[PDB]
Amino acid sequence: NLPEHWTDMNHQLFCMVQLEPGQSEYNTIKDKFTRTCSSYAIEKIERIQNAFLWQSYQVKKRQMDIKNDHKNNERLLFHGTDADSVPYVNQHGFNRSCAGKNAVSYGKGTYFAVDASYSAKDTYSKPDSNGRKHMYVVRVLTGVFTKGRAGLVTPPPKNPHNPTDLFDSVTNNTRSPKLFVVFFDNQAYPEYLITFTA
Amino acid sequence: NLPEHWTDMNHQLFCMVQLEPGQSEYNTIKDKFTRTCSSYAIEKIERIQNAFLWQSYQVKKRQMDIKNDHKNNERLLFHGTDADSVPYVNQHGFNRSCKNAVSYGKGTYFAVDASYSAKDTYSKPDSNGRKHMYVVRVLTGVFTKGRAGLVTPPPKNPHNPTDLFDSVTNNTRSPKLFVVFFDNQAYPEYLITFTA
Ligand SMILES: O=c1[nH][nH]c(=O)c2cc(OCc3cccc(Cl)c3)ccc12
Repeated sequence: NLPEHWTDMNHQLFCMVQLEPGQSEYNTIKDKFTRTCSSYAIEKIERIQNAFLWQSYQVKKRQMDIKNDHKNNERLLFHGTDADSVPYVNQHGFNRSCAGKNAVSYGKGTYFAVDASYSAKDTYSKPDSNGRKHMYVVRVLTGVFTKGRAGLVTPPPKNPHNPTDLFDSVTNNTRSPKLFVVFFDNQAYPEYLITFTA
Repeated sequence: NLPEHWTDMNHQLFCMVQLEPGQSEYNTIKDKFTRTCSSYAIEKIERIQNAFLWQSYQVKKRQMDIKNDHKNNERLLFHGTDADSVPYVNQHGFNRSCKNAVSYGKGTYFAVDASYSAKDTYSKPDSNGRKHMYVVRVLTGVFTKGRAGLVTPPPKNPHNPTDLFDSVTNNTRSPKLFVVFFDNQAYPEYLITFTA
C-alpha cells in the first residue's frame, strides 16, 4: 500500500528523500510556501517516507471517508517547529501531549496553519544555532469542523444529546479558516520538511 | 477483516453484544474476573464490536510484531471507569487527555488484576450501585519501569532517542499495572457490569 512515487527503501521502514528544484513536486511546495513567505529562502525540501505513520494515517482517512457524506476530509497545511522536535516528528509524527499552548488557544491539540507565514513565526519555527528554520507540510484530516474553545481536549460533539459523535477538528473561524487543531494520533501525516533561512 | 467470534452487525460498524451466560466466551471472561473478584456480583458481560477501533488497533499490532520481531506484544488487562465515560470508551477507546494517580507517566493505566480496577476510585459505583470494568487487549510490547512526568515511554538506548519502549510498568519483574501513551494501543474487548 506504500505510494509508487516513493523511492524503493530496500526493505527499510523510514527514509528522508531530498527533492530537486525544477521537479513539479518541489515547485508546488516551494510555490505554496512563497505565496506568504516571499521574504525567506528555502535551503532544501525533503519528502518524509515513514511506512508505519502512512499506514495508520491511511486507515483513519478511509474511516473518515466512510463516516462523512462525500466530504473532502484532507487539507495540506503547515507546522513550524524547533530543531529538537524534528527527529521525533520524522519518526512518530505529531503528539498533542508535546504541543505548546497557542497565543490564541482554540483547544489543547496539535496546531496546523493554512498560510506558511503563520508557521514561519520564530515562536513556532524557532531558528536553530545555524539560523535554520523548520516547517512541515502536512496532510491533515480536518473532516467536518467547528470553531474551537480553549477548554477542549477533544473536538466537541455535533449534538449535545449525543456526546460521542464528534466533529473531526476545530478552527479559529469556519467562514475563513486560518488554523486547524486535531486531538488524535495519526490524524496528520508529515509529508515534507522545509528547511529555510531569513 | 473482523474477528470470527463477533456476531453479524447488519452492515453497521459499532455494536455492544450481551454474552449468553454458560457459553465458552462468557465463561472465559467471567473466570478472568472471578480469579480476584469472586466476592462481586456480575450483572452482565458485553462484547464490544467497534470495527474502526479494531482496524486501527490491529494495524498497531502488526507494526509492533514486525518491529519487535518476537511476538508476545499483547496482554489482556483491566480498566475500571465511571458510568459517564463508558459511551466514550465504547466508541473511541482510551484517551490519555481525559486526575487519578499518574506516578508512572501521563498515559492510560491498565491493571493485571480485576481487583485493582474494581476499586471505587476507578470503577465508581453509579446512583444504582453499578460498577463498570473493561477487559482490554493492550500492546505492552517491550516495557521498562515508568516515572512521574513521562509523556511517552523512555528510549531503549540513550544514543538513539526516537527508538522507544512500547509501554511502562510499576515493576518489570512482577508488573501489576501498565501505562500506554498512544491512541489505538488498547482495544476495549468486553465490558463487565457488576456490583459489590
Ligand atoms: O482501572 C483503572 N482505571 N483508571 C485509572 O486511572 C487507573 C489507574 C491505575 O493505576 C494508578 C496508580 C499509579 C501509581 C501507583 C498505583 Cl498503586 C496506582 C490502575 C487502574 C486504573
